[PDB]
Amino acid sequence: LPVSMTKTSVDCTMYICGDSTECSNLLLQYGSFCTQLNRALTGIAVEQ
Amino acid sequence: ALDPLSETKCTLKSFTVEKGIYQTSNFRVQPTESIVRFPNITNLCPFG
Ligand SMILES: *[C@@H]1O[C@H](CO)[C@@H](O[C@@H]2O[C@H](CO)[C@@H](O)[C@H](O)[C@H]2NC(C)=O)[C@H](O)[C@H]1NC(C)=O
Repeated sequence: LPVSMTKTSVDCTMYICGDSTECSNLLLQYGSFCTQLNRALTGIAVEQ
Repeated sequence: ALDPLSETKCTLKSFTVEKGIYQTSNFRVQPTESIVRFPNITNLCPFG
């Protein structure tokens, strides 16, 4: 039986915008997604 | 932007932080040489 998958983690703002301040500025309009998106992974991460 | 303990508060959006660990900040590493460069010559053109 498996036990745990690799504890992947990504930071949207990097993944979405590889250090392009213009990019992040537009994203911030989208609000709490790429907080919660980050959160669930950590929830995945810890739960591992 | 004060210091890491503060930047943590910038994430949870709480003035009080429970004991633990918190993925806080968008760390980055930097280049230090803005190198402009090229290769290794041999056969010149004889305008002689
Ligand atoms: C590339 O340019 C260099 C000159 O900067 C050529 O001169 C040297 O050739 C000798 C013998 O091959 C090497 O031991 C040297 O290392 C080369 N340059 C230096 C100072 O290290 C070189 O021949 C050219 N390309 C080749 C084929 O090596």
